[PDB]
Amino acid sequence: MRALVTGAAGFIGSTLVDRLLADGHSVVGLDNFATGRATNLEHLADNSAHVFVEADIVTADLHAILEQHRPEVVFHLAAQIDVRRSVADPQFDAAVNVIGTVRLAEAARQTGVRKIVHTSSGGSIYGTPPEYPTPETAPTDPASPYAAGKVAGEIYLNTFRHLYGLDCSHIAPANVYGPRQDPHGEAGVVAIFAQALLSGKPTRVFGDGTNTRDYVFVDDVVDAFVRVSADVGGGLRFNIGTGKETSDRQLHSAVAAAVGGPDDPEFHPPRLGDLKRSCLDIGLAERVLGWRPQIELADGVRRTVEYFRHK
Amino acid sequence: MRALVTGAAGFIGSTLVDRLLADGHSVVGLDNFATGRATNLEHLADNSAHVFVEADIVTADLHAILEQHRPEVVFHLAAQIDVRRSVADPQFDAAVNVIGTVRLAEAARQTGVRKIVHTSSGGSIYGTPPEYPTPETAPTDPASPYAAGKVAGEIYLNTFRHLYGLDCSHIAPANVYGPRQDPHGEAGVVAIFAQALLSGKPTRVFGDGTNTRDYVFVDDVVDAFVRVSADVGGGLRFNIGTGKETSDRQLHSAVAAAVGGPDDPEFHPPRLGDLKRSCLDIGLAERVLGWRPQIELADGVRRTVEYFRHK
Ligand SMILES: NC(=O)c1ccc[n+]([C@@H]2O[C@H](COP(=O)([O-])OP(=O)(O)OC[C@H]3O[C@@H](n4cnc5c(N)ncnc54)[C@H](O)[C@@H]3O)[C@@H](O)[C@H]2O)c1
Ligand SMILES: NC(=O)c1ccc[n+]([C@@H]2O[C@H](COP(=O)([O-])OP(=O)(O)OC[C@H]3O[C@@H](n4cnc5c(N)ncnc54)[C@H](O)[C@@H]3O)[C@@H](O)[C@H]2O)c1
Ligand SMILES: CC(=O)N[C@H]1[C@@H](OP(=O)(O)OP(=O)(O)OC[C@H]2O[C@@H](n3ccc(=O)[nH]c3=O)[C@H](O)[C@@H]2O)O[C@H](CO)[C@H](O)[C@@H]1O
Ligand SMILES: CC(=O)N[C@H]1[C@@H](OP(=O)(O)OP(=O)(O)OC[C@H]2O[C@@H](n3ccc(=O)[nH]c3=O)[C@H](O)[C@@H]2O)O[C@H](CO)[C@H](O)[C@@H]1O
Repeated sequence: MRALVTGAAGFIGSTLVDRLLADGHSVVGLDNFATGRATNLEHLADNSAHVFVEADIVTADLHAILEQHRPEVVFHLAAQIDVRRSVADPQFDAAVNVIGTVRLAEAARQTGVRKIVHTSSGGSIYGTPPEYPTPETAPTDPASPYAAGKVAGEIYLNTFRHLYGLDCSHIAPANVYGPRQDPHGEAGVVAIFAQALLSGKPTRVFGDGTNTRDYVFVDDVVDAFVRVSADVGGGLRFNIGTGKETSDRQLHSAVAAAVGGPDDPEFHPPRLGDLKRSCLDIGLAERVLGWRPQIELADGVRRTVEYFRHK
Repeated sequence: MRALVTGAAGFIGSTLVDRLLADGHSVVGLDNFATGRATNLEHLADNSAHVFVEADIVTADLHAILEQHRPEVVFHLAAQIDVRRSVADPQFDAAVNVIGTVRLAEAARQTGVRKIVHTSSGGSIYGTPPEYPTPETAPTDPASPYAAGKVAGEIYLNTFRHLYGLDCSHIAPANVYGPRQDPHGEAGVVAIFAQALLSGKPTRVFGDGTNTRDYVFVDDVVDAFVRVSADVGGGLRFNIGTGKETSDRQLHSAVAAAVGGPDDPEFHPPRLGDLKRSCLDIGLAERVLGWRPQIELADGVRRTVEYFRHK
C-alpha cells in the first residue's frame, strides 16, 4: 500500500514508518519538527520507498501533498502532545490537534484516501471513569485541553465518515514508552527517568507518587496501527495498552533498578491537568483486531534503558 | 448581573440582549458582523445599559475585553451557523465554533467570569438518534462539521469547568425562528419563506419536502438562556424545543397560509449534511429549570410574518 504518516519525525511515528517499510509499503513521512527529531529518520536517507515532506498540518497545502502522493491510508500522529503545554496554551493545542485534524480530513476526502487512522489518547480522554480497566464504552470526560482536542478529533473524523465515507479508526494508546522517546521532552516519564538516572541528575515524582498509568511498549502500539489500517473497526476507537497499573513511584523503582544505583526521587506538587489514574481495557482490540501487547514493563524498560546507554 | 453576549448583533443574540436589558441587567454585546446586522441593535443607540464591542472571537484580545467589563455570565452565541457552509469549509467553521469557544473560555477563566452559557445545537448534535423525541442522554453522533464543532465546544467548556471551576451549561435549541432572523441566507427556513412569499418571489424545499424539524420560537429560547444563567445545570446540556415535528412541506403551507399567497414551492436536490428528522425531548429543561415553550408554531409563524411585513 501507499501510506502517509503525519508526525513521522516523532517517537511513535518514526517507529511506525519503519514497520510499514518492513511490511513492504511505500511511506510518505510528514512533520514540521515541532517536537520531532531528524535523527529519528536519518537512517532512511537512501531508502527509495520512503519520501519525507516537511509540512505544518495547520497551514500547509495538505490537499496538494495528498494529491501528489495518493496515500491509501493516512496514519495521523502529528499533534501537540504535552498535557501541561495544553493547559498553558489551549488555543495552540486546539489549532494543531483539532484544526490540523480537520484540515487533513478535508484534504483526504478529496484525494481518494481510503482511511485515516487517528491517534486519540486512551490515557487522558476518560477522565475519572467508574471503571478501571476502562472500556471504550465508558463516556469521555476530558480534564485537560489536550484530552478535549483528542476527543474532538475523533468526533470530526466520525463526521467525515458519515459525510463522505472516508473510513476512520481511532487508536487510543495508554502511556507509550521505548526507544526514540525524547530524553529531554516535557512528557515521557520513562525517557525522563532513564535520562536523569543515567546522568546521575535529580528525579522527581508528583503528588505522593501514587498516580498510576498503563505503560505500553512502542512496538505493540505500532502493531495496533498496522492491524487497524485494514477495512475493519470503522468509526471505532481501540484502547491500546496493557490493562495493568503502575504508580509513579513503582515506575521510578523499575527504571532505577534497570539503570542501577539510587531509588530516591523528590516529591513535587501535583500538576494542573494531570489525571491521577489511568488503565485501559484492551478486550475490544483483541476481539476485533486480534491485537495483544507482547511486552511486559520489566522487559520493555530493559530494552529502553539499553537504547539510552548506546546513545 | 453584568452580562456579555457574543453574537449579539445576530437573531437570537439581539433578542437575548433585549430580554436581559428588560430584566434590568447591564449587557455588553460583542459581534464581528459576519452574519449579524447593525439594524438588529440600532434601537439600542440611546439605551443606557448596553455597550457594543466589535470583535472577532477567533482573533480579538478577549482577555482585555473581559478584564474591562468583568461580566458575570457570558452568553456565547457567536458562531458559524450554516450547516452547508460548514460542509463547504469545515476549517473555517471549526475555527469560529471550536477555536473561538476555546479562546473565550481561556479568557473567561482568567477574568473572574462565573459561568459561560454555551449555544450547542440540539437539532444537529445527535445526528440520526436512536429515538424521537430525543433526550440529552442519547449519544452525540454529528454528521456535519457544524454539528461536530458544537459537540467539541461543549467538551472544551466541560474541560475548563474541571480545570478552573469556570461553570458552563449548554443550551441546545432545535430550529429557532421568529422576528430578526435573516431572510437572505440559506439557513432560517421560516424567515426565508416569509420574506419570499411576502415579496412574491420563488421558494423551495429540498429533496421531497419530508424533512422534519422541531420549530421553537425565539422568545422561548431566550427565556431558557436566562433561566440557565443561574447556578444550575453546571456541565449539563438542555434540549430547547417543542418536541413536535413539522415537515418542510407542512411549514411552507403554514407560512403561505399566513402570508395569503400560493402554496407552490419549487423542489430542489437534497443538501449534503442536512439531517432528515429532528425532534427534542424537553423533559429535563422542564424539571430542572422550570422551562416550557409558550408559543405554538401557528402563533409563531403569524408573529414572524408580521415582523417581515413592516420591515
Ligand atoms: N507517547 C504517548 O504516551 C502517547 C500515547 C497516546 C497518544 N499519543 C499520541 O501519539 C502521537 C505521537 O506522539 P509521540 O509520543 O510520538 O510524540 P512526538 O512528539 O515524538 O511525536 C509527535 C510528532 O508530531 C509532530 N508535529 C507536531 N505538531 C505538528 C504540526 N503542526 N505539523 C506537523 N507535524 C507536527 C512533531 O514534530 C512530532 O514529530 C501524538 O498524536 C500523541 O498525542 C502519545
Ligand atoms: N437558529 C437556530 O435554529 C439555532 C438553534 C441552535 C443553535 N443555534 C446557535 O445559536 C447561535 C445564534 O445563531 P442565530 O440563529 O442567531 O444566527 P445569527 O447568524 O443571526 O447569529 C450568530 C451571530 O454570531 C456572530 N459571529 C459569527 N462569527 C463570529 C466571530 N468570529 N466573532 C464574533 N461574532 C461572530 C454573527 O455575526 C452573528 O451576529 C449560534 O451559536 C447558532 O449556532 C441556532
Ligand atoms: C493519563 C494520561 O493522560 N495519559 C496521556 C498523557 O500522558 P502523561 O501526561 O500522564 O505523561 P507523562 O509521561 O508526563 O506522565 C506519566 C506519569 O509520570 C509521572 N511523572 C512524570 C514526569 C516526571 O518527572 N515524574 C513523574 O513521576 C506523572 O506524574 C504521571 O503520573 O499524555 C501522553 C502524550 O504525551 C498520552 O496521551 C497519554 O495517554
Ligand atoms: C436539524 C438540524 O441540524 N438543525 C440545526 C440546523 O438547522 P437547519 O440546517 O435544519 O436549518 P435550515 O433553516 O437551513 O433548514 C431547516 C429545514 O428547512 C428546509 N428548508 C430550508 C431552506 C429553504 O429555503 N427551504 C427549505 O425547505 C430544510 O430542508 C430543512 O429541513 O442549524 C441551525 C443553525 O443554523 C440549528 O443549529 C439547528 O438546530
